[PDB]
Amino acid sequence: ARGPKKHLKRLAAPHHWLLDKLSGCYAPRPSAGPHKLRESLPLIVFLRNRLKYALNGREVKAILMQRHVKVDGKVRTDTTYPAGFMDVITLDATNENFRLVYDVKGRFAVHRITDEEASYKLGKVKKVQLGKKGVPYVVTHDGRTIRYPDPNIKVNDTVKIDLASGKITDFIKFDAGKLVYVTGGRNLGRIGTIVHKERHDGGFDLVHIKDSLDNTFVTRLNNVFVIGEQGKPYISLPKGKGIKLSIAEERDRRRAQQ
Amino acid sequence: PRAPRTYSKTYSTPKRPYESSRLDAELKLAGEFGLKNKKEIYRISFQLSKIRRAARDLLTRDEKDPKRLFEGNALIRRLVRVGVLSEDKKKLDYVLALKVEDFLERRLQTQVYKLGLAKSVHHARVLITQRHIAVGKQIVNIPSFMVRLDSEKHIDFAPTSPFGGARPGRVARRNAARKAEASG
RNA sequence: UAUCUGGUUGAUCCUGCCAGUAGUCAUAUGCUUGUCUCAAAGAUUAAGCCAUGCAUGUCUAAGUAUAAGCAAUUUAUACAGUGAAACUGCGAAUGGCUCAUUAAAUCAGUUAUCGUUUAUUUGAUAGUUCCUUUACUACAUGGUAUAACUGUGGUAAUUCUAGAGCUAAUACAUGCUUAAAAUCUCGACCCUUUGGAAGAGAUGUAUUUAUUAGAUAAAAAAUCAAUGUCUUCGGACUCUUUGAUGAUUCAUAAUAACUUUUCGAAUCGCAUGGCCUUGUGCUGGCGAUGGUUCAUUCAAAUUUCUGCCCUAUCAACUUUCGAUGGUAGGAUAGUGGCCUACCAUGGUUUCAACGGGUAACGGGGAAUAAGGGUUCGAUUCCGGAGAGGGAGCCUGAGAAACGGCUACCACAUCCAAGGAAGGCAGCAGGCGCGCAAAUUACCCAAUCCUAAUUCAGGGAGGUAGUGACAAUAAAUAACGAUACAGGGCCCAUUCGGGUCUUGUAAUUGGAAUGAGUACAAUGUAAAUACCUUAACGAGGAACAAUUGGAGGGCAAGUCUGGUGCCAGCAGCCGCGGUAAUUCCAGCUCCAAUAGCGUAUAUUAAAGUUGUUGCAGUUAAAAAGCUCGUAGUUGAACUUUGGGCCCGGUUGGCCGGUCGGAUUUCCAACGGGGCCUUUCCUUCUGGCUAACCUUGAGCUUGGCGAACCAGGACUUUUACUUUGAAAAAAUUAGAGUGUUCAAAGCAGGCGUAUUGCUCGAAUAUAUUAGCAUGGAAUAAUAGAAUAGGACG
RNA sequence: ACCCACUCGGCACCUUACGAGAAAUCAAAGUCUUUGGGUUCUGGGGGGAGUAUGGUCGCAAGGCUGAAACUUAAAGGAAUUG
RNA sequence: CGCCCGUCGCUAGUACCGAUUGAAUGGCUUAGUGAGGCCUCAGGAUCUGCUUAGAGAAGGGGGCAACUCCAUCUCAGAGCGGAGAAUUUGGACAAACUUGGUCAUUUAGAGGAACUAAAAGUCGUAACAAGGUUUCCGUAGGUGAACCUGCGGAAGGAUCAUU
RNA sequence: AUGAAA
RNA sequence: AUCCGUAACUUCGGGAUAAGGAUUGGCUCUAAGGGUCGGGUACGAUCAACUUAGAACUGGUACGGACAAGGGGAAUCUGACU
Repeated sequence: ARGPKKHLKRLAAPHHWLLDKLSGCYAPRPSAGPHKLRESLPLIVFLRNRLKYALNGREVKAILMQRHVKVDGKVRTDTTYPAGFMDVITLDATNENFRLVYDVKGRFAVHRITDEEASYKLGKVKKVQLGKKGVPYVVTHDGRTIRYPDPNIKVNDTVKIDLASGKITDFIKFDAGKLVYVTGGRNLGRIGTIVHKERHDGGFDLVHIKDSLDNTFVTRLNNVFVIGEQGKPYISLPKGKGIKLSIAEERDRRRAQQ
Repeated sequence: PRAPRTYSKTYSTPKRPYESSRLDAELKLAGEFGLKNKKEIYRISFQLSKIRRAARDLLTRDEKDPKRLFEGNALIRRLVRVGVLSEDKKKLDYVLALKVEDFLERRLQTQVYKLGLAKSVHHARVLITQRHIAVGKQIVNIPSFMVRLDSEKHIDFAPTSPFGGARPGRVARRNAARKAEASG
């Protein structure tokens, strides 16, 4: 329509934000950023509909403007900034550090963690290229573009970063038999320990993946997210660890935790 | 632009209107359970028909069909929680068989009459709508309740109305003022 | 919840239709209407015309402020506080409204950009700017207005504007200031000739062109054009380095130039910090702004396969002057007939082209159903189109903008007649159109958006009003005793009681709150409403429930009066011609109930559209008969067989758990593998594998896929299985006490001070597209005057 | 040329009624609600109407294709008794 | 004494033909005129930088007397340039209008010929029985009307039957 | 040869 | 004159130059279209004609420049025609 969009209704906003179909017929549009539109969590929906630390966007703007908040080691004083996958946020108040990861129910969880677990993150390499003047570089899944990494670091690998700079703490390559995390599809939030893969040269590299209950499935190689090696995750993981039990098994779980 | 509020009925009219058998049976039911509306009767029959369709198209399925297991167990759970069904009949065939009479006796008005706070189901109706009642610690003025049996244990008259004390009555104060004026 | 009924006959069976019947977020209307909650609403006829008034403006600490504006700096002599107007920068291309257009077009799924732009954000990113490069030039920094304002003013009118005088910049036009090496040229000079050379210009970024590199199946030999490395000048010759890609003239690097010359900070707020070579020397922080390139993100435009309603009373269509292709060029941001020059003459078609029509925008979806299905879908979400019809274009990253300009066309307004300004299919509202459709209201409190920005604005939006469109709940009345009539039981002492019945009642009494009034608080931006509860508020005359109908289908009068085939009723049948069970009234009675009917459209019914699943002798219907193209359909056969093992599911002993779970399990059930003439691609490899490899009972060495890169033959499909993916809302459905319910997605639990805590599942997702195990079924070419395979 | 028996193909026939059909009736008018061998053509209540128009063929007569408006609850088939 | 056909006559409706070179509406459109912007050839009001440019003669510095050095208000004059509107050639884009053609959608109409409907209209009595000439099909002719006649065909015939 | 309407 | 387009009606032959529109000069060029002679037991040389098409440049948009040289359409009556 004659130019960029600026508005966003509810019911075009994604499902997993869990925004309610009442309460005004307009929704918070994620302004552009280092993450996409849909696999992103605005800070407004975060603060206003995950913690209830505020009730209204006016209050949230007060918060963002008084700068209790900071992402990537930076204040990021916008009410609708994309808090994407894996991302880190640090709050002086309560001295908390929340991390933005997924749950198996297909939602952005709220992973309470410490300042060092915030001070490092994870990032999937999106691609690698050679910039001008012969500077090899790569770019991640969070719009971060980084220069002079190891040549051993290639595509589909994952990096662990300092968060005071965009430099590397370490890296993990992609190969058969490594612990991963899923981003896309019915498997949103699974953790399923690569068992093998398949090429289909021409499009849609596919991967057969199963979690420790033997339970297997198949996913796209650009929807997966490698988090390190089998056993140790490089971070702390949320309730469930990407399992997707049955409706009845979860019913029994909660009925035990009545 | 505001997404429109869903609405959907809770009843269904008779396919064929004038069947004397149908009319007399449902009149018996209305005149015993203290009802005003074939609307209400159709409504309860419609709920029963929905659950019965579910029962049919579930027992169509094999055993250990996890859909059958989950949904049938939840159906059992709500039926025992509401009390139309027993605490020992979970085999789904009693569910095929259950009755509008069962629903009606689990309603509040005739329950009130059985408990004896009415002297007539119609007396229960007028007491309900005049708020001389509360099933828990909050007043209710609706006959159609489908009690959950915790209410049954917790029944009492309205605390904030006579027959549970706390006030003599509107016309009670009226009569008292009348006799005060007479003595004056 | 896979249902039928009445009606052609004197009657019967049938076809066959009609009517009845049920429903509709399908509309209109009628009669009526007390309440709580939610809420649609000028689409249909006119995308018809529109008065009036709003609907997009906008600043911080931080671009420019002497407002001859206002407080006071007194920490500040330049201000340094605030601050209209104005310059500037952003945005005004989103929203919102309607559905006129449009029938391979949009659109939906599905691909690509190895064929492109992309403000903004976000991550990274400008030692190279003195150009006779030595005076050609401030870099503790350079030049120019101009607005606002002062005032002169001019028109009847305009967001009309001139004239003269100021002044500012992140507005304009300009502008130097930091390394080191390294090759080319020259080339002084020596001159050598094996040939050695000081000194000088260049090189950042960006554009344009040309060129090179950007890789790499395998091992040795003969030399030299001249040995080239260093020399035993016998020749040892190795050393070599290049990423990604499915795949590129890719990324990227360098030579040689091009540029009318691109970027390389003259910007701004705070805080003021350190060295002394004691100089306003030198260095220093947290920021905002902008800035070249690359990537990213929100986008955008093109694009692959598949798919669209009715029409043959439309069969040929397209190409003059682009139709199909190709070459070269132009344009584009980019490919490309997008356009041109030239050239070949092709391209689509009964597998329905082309043309016409459409009360056609499409889809997500809605009603309705056993299945199959039929119908609708402007209409809250997605994509498209439009701003009265058309055309054009400026600004801009982004428009073919219309709440922006230019014109024409039809409309229409103000004129102090010279001229001037507009396009409600935005919110309200009005005219007209009609069967058919709300207030010229309040608020930004929320949901969001926008700006310089927390602070302002927003008829987007929320709120309230009209509102019987549709949905949820549910009042209008009840209870004791007193005159009758019962049913069991006891007495069976008669027909006495009847204890108790359950009703019948010109019986009577209470208590009993609601509707409406509320004082109030609460509600909400303020409210008005809901809930709360005071105070006031019933015995029916009270506070008064209607709408249809009583012959049938179809439940409900053999009641009264009136009427007399008249008046009138009735969907169908039929009633009425002086005893009307139908008409008009009274009474009574049944149906549904704050709703009920009526008219029209549509689904079920309807196996009266029939793929499932119709009929064709006579009920309508077999072409007069034959040939025949496309089309649909088309005989049988080519691998069976057995053995051998293997391990999974189901039970089945033992339950060795007190109705859970295990073993040898006999058996079945489907699955994997070997052989039976059954190669069921092999060459290079490394794993050499499973290793014949065995060291004394755990040792040193088997045949490449079981990991993988490739070379390789991979004749074609349909089919079928599985998976990724298919935007939400919706639908079905989990849980959930909105007081139930429709709803919604919340809620629940505390030691109620620290607080704790499950949730917001799951399913469905057609064809088509990708991968996908199979190889039955259907065809499908194969080597026959063998250009035949292994060779 | 006859007779007998058999055979393939033809015009048909007698009887049954398993089967079918609404019935008459039928060796297919069967093997169809226990609904599917293959294909073509036609009908969707009665009339209007095989009318009107437009094409098209024919010298013409006329033919092939071929609606609608409007109207209507019946027309019609087969059998029974009268 | 059943049912029933058609003409003719009255009343009402619906559609058809129809002179009218009929009328409108909309779309496509040859040709012609062709605005308006945009691009390109020029244009040149206007403003404006540089380069000199000589002098009417002030000021001071120096032969201190004519005379000499530079600045100066001045004005031509000259080029060296920058931007530059009005206007302007040509081009592609192309609204609107005129005129025809054409495609569909509605529509007026003297009159004519039909159809349908309508409690009791006239003329006959064609049909149903052998319907009183067995009926019907096609074709041709005829006449007030149903209808008759000829040629061939059928049984839905009044016959399933002559060894 | 015909035989009114319900 | 060239190009474009062309109704009803029809005896299917016509109507039809239907109607109705556009263009046309000069100068400089370009393309094609021919005749005859030529090869050891694809092609060259050489000669002269008019046509048709197209493109630049030009002009006080003029140009079949004088002469020459159809007005048409829809219908009636009537005779068929020459």
